[PDB]
Amino acid sequence: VSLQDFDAERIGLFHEDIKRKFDELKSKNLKLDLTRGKPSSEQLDFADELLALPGKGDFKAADGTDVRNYGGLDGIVDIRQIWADLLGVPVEQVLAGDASSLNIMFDVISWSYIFGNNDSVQPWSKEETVKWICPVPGYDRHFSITERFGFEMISVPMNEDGPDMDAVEELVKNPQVKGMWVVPVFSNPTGFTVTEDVAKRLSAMETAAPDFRVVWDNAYAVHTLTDEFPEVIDIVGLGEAAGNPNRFWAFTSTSKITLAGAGVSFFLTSAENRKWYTGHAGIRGIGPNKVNQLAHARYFGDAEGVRAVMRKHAASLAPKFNKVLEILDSRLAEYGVAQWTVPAGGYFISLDVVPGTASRVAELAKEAGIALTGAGSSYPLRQDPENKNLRLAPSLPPVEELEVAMDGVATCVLLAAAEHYANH
Amino acid sequence: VSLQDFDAERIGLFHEDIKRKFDELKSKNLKLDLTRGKPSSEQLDFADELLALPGKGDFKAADGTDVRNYGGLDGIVDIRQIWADLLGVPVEQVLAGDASSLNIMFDVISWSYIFGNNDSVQPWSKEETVKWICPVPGYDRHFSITERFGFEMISVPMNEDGPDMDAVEELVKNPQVKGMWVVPVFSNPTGFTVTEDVAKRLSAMETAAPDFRVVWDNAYAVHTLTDEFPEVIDIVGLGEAAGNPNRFWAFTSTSKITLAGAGVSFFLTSAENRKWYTGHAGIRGIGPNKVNQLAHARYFGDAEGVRAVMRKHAASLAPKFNKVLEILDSRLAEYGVAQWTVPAGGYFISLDVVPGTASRVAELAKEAGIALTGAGSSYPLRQDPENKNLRLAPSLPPVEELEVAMDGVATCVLLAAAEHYAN
Ligand SMILES: Cc1ncc(COP(=O)(O)O)c(CN[C@@H](CCC(=O)O)C(=O)O)c1O
Ligand SMILES: Cc1ncc(COP(=O)(O)O)c(CN)c1O
Ligand SMILES: O=C(O)CCC(=O)C(=O)O
Repeated sequence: VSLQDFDAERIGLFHEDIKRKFDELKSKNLKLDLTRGKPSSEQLDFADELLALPGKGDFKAADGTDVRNYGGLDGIVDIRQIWADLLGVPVEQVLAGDASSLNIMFDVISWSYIFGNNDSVQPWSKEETVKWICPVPGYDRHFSITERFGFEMISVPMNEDGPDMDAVEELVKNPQVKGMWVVPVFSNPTGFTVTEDVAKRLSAMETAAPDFRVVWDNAYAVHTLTDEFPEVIDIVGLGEAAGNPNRFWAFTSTSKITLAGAGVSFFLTSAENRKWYTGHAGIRGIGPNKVNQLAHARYFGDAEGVRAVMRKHAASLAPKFNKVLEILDSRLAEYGVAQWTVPAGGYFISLDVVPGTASRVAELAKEAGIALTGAGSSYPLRQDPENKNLRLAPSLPPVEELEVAMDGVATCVLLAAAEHYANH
Repeated sequence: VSLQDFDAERIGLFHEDIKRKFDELKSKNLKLDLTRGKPSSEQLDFADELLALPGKGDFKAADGTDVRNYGGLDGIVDIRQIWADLLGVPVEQVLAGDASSLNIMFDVISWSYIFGNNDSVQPWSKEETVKWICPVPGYDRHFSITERFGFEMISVPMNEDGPDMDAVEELVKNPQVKGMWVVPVFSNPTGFTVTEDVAKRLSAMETAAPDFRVVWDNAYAVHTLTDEFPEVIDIVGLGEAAGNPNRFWAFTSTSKITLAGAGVSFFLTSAENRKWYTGHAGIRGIGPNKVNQLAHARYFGDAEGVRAVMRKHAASLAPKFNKVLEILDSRLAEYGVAQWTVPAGGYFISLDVVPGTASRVAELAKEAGIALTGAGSSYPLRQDPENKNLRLAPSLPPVEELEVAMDGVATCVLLAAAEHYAN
């Protein structure tokens, strides 16, 4: 019997039962935080050597470029080739920038707004209405960019195999629709991964805008919790094979590989998109930081060296995800109140509670000293129309803290659920 | 006697002889380049240690920030404080970014275009026309930004004490005029420096646009050729004192101090302007590279450490400028065909040849295997109305290459001048 099927008296009694547990939780005086989607100090210690790279006297890229001096908008060959080898794409596809792929995403959108992109009839700023497809739950920092530009964000469901392509294929037939966000591997926060079939559909679909763009933000391209590395779909190639070569603006970075905020970002896109991008980037400045790129190339040495680092991250993160999953199972399984993802990579667990109660869960957790990301944080304009979803970030705290925190979260889920069904 | 005073016969003899020298110059099959203000490899060697910084286990800013992890839009206190001490301004003024100050200049203009700035009634995108004041000769990369945005660029002279303030103060009465570029110390390329009097005028002037900005791009703030450091006007403080606190967007960087393209940039501006900037920069991302900032703070230690580095730069650069000047003096002075700047600092010499002949000089030089910046490159849209100015960049080549290259340039100046007078 799930809580929702409890009779009026049994849910009342269940409410009194669980409230006693919530009282016990508050008497612990906790100060715990499950909101930080960032690496732990242990993980950051793995790249300690990179703080001393590339090192005295070592300042030449593989083509002879003196990385210490001005020039070159594309990034250095050394790091571009490593990433090409890692991702299994031609090196010509890869541009290496500064430490933020979000910076590049914002820029390409900004420039499409000001100038148009290379396929634009006119700049997006001339449009009365720009719409933008948002698979949900999704990444708040993506949705913030499109909200700051005033684009009308239209949500679609992020499914186990990727965005709902029936919904996307329909929405792109509207010429107001200029692009979409996706995190295609271990998606933030669902953990879901775009299948080959879904990528093919994104690559082959017809769009009403001539200048429509998919942001394929492959932020977790190698970020497994297991021994297996996920498939890297060559999405730019698929777009090329389908006759839509310019469709995909693809990104990734080293921010959760080396140093979070001081890594290297990558922008993978078609020949014509790269010329457009570097033509605008060359007015914005002289080019990206080559020294940090050489440092990175030296640290990894080759693509296998990147995978070796990713196995260390996996070994550090796995027990944290396992604790969270173990607690959710032991406390909530019998009650039918919640569903949670079981991800095999990435940085998050996505928790759906009773619809109408997510904001109350986070409020109760706060009263109990446990910080949860707010209700709607994974939705455009922070509006989850079912008030059900919560994002859990296991990476930073030690396992002992995750145990305590999640035990409390689970009590909060139950109490909120008991309040909700008792109020019917 | 100047070349213009030679009679037909004498200028014909001079022309044949300089033409022969030019032919002899081309026969050398040179491949030399005076176009880019890049530090030499000798200069870059000075920061060899920075390639190993901040070093293993050293990753906390002075306020405890772990520089290896996300967050913080302002840059770390360690580097901000050193720059504040260096420039003699309150640390609160200083924001520290990534490796390019141009990126930030681009960004603040693009955001003013898109969103408006904090003093704007509406985005500049909604204006029929945006005008922008450009002191000349000036910096090509500044002008390129405002060209790319469609802004109509209005030239004013860059004089020895700064921009022509009689002209600026008149132009700013037009509300279409939204801002201005300046390089205020050892200016690119004139070497000229804004005086306190001119700075005060810029701070007090009345503008018709409510959201007018001066870009005060102090790229050469400490970049002495003589070991005497120039005055650092606290320009943000002067705008605040005049009652126009938001007027100045000030910049500098370490690109010609440490590593060119892998240094640290700074943005100095008012409290309201910083809040506006970081508001937008926080949507563009999570914030700048804190590790490189700590590396820089470790490398310099303090303001005196920055000044020690600058003295090393001066020792490397000054004989290159001196050689250029010696060649200009010995080849050109007697002929009255050219004028050039004699800078106390910065990265360039500004050369004015016979009006109507600069593009010819650059074409002759290119035929001879010597790359010069094109005619008009220090002017908006590359339009020098007198076709007289050329910029020379002594920093990159060794003195031996400078000597060969500049002897060649002088022969080009003289041939172009001889052709002009003979026609
Ligand atoms: C006035 C000025 N401001 C900024 C810069 C560069 O600032 P950064 O963006 O912080 O590095 C400069 C320098 N210009 C040189 C660069 C050489 C190159 O080949 O790229 C030039 O173009 O010659 C100046 O002058
Ligand atoms: C999907 C996604 N994309 C981009 C980023 C940030 O990338 P960067 O640090 O290179 O800006 C993050 C950080 N969590 C993320 O989850
Ligand atoms: O920790 C931060 O400042 C934001 C990090 C973030 O967006 C993420 O890693 O998902």
